[PDB]
Amino acid sequence: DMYIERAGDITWEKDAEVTGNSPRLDVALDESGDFSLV
Amino acid sequence: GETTDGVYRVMTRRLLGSTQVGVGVMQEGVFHTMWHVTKGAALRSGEGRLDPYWGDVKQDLVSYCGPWKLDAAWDGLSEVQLLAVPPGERAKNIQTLPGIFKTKDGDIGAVALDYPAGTSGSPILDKCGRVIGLYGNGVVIKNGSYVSAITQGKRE
Ligand SMILES: O=C(Nc1ccc2c(c1)CNC2)c1cc(Br)cc2[nH]c(=O)[nH]c12
Repeated sequence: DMYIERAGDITWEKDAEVTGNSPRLDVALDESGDFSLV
Repeated sequence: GETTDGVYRVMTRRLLGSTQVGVGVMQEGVFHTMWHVTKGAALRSGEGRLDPYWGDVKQDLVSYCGPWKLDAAWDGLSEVQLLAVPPGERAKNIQTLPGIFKTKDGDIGAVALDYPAGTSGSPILDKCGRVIGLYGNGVVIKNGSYVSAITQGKRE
């Protein structure tokens, strides 16, 4: 049996750590909800 | 039991110790998570029980106690915040500018942050704090890193 535990509030945080890039990828989605690259 | 709004960890005791299998959002008495986190199984919230109400394997989403309530969309131009809740680690907001998943049926937002699979279901937010989607379903790029889609459901 799976159970849930509170982890916090859902709020926007000013001065948060800004990281990560913005890539444009050609993807395909199959019937099993799985993505792949084209 | 507990139905206060907020982000929650999805745990299991079926393996060794307590293992975090995913994350979800509680909003308007409905728990929202990714399908692959629970497989549609019932969840426990203290003494209470949450039963699945809606789910779809292709969208990779599932709601508990009621229909999907999250309907905010990425505006296609602004930075977002992945509120990551990693296994054994404290919840933390990461600001990023999403990329794009180009598909045969249109484009989807994509956050390029790599976290352990147990972080699946973590909410992605707009400047207003609204949940624009969940993190945890995407693809593995040439580098090895994960790029997840901004997955949003439909509010009836
Ligand atoms: O595997 C992951 N997600 C997932 C799993 C199973 C299924 C789906 C998505 C949709 N169909 C069923 C995953 C999630 C995160 Br967050 C980080 C990852 N790093 C990886 O290498 N894989 C993942």
